[PDB]
Amino acid sequence: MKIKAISIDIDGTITYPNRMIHEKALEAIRRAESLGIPIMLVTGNTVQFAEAASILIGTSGPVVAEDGGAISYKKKRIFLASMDEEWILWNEIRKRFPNARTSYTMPDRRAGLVIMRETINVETVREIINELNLNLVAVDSGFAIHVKKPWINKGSGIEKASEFLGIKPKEVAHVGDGENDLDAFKVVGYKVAVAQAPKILKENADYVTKKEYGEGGAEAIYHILEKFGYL
Amino acid sequence: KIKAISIDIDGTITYPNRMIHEKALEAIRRAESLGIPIMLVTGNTVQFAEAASILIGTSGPVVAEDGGAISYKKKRIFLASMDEEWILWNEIRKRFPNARTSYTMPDRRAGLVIMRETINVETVREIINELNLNLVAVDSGFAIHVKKPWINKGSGIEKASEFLGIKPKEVAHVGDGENDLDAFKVVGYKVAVAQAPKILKENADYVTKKEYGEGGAEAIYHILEKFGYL
Repeated sequence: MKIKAISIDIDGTITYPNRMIHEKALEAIRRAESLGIPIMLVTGNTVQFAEAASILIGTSGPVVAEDGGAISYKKKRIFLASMDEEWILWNEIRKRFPNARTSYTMPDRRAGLVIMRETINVETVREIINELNLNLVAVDSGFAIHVKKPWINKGSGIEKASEFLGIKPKEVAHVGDGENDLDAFKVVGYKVAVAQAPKILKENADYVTKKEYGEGGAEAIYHILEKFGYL
Repeated sequence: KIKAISIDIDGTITYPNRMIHEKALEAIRRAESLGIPIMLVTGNTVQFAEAASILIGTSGPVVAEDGGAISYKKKRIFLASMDEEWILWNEIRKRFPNARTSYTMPDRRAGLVIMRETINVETVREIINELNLNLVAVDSGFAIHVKKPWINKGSGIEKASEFLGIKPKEVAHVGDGENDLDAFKVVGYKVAVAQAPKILKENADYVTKKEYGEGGAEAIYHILEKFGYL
């Protein structure tokens, strides 16, 4: 089919390594929007962070946050999961690993427990999940540990976001930089990975940009616009 | 001498449509590179302010909920809680079924934000007085904020200064509205962007030639220059 929207990660994709917005990605996004191609920001950060990013950058597509657990579009928030077993898990960690900590953003989240990977390894988290017998998965992005329901991921988030836009998920082109972007790659029509992305993501991408980080995100957007006749 | 710069987000470092202005972005990053922390100030949520700090690249504390929330180094401090605000809202919904609150209310803890598109600020004040609640209602032009009378940008900036380890009088503030007078009062240097109301300009040390984001950039460079950082 045809590509009608571009989904793209925030951190490591439209930013500098320190997470601040990269001017080249900012401009590429604004040009894409002006060409009638909505940009859907995707992130493991909170839905509030994602909304702020959309407002400041100027994106018009729904935002997919909490790694696909939360979606916001036109000021309407929709959460694809709620928390319960995550509290059972954390309480056990609290009692057994007094140095373990969760993200300061937990008050804002509703579809995933975020743990500071520097305070406890994901292996230990998974062991407890198995012990208490919980229907949860723990994923280490290398930056933080996300504990969530098995069905929650960037792919399912993008599929739902696509509904709000009125398009098919296969009409979306995704730009990512990490391993969990494989989930998004699975549901979309075109797949792009920025230069510093893991081998596993690159192998599954239709195109790997020459540049990494923000410049890569900009390159990815231009590649998509050009390949699908928008520019 | 000025050691930090506090600056509003909307109307000061953005375009009228709320998008970040590249010139203000460059100026903020230059100030930071030169060793001058930027403290973002806003009536928006603390989460929005934190996001703005990360995306823009500021290192100073952020002052949100119009002074009711401060965040620094991943530590959030709320200077108020809501109680009477909900009593007020309950009465408002009974009398005016079309009045609505901001979708961001679940994120806030120090101020009720009412959609100005749905009810007049004058009406809100009338109800506050009738119920004899200890609250004030301010119209930012974007939304109506109902908060405790002692919560404001100035008191927020003073607290933020404490966390930064500096004195409020070592801060230079850049504002665009009436509510920035509270900030002007506590800081050491005052700047107003071109579209600011007469009341703010008359009390500013410098009024920029440009409006909005371009004005914010001009303000930052004027400050950096005046205090010998350029």
